Amino acid sequence: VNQHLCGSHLVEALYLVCGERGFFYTPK
Amino acid sequence: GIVEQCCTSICSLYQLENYCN
Ligand SMILES: [Zn+2]
Repeated sequence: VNQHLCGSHLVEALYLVCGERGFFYTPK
Repeated sequence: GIVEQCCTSICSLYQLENYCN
């Protein structure tokens, strides 16, 4: 349930998946 | 909702694409 540790992974996954389209990361 | 949706349960690359620009 450590969202901060989870978020670190999420951002790396989005980097790979989104590639050149990029993304907005909002910790809502 | 990405934190809610993908931290408790595993998200596929298919689900993750919904969050791209
Ligand atoms: Zn980790």
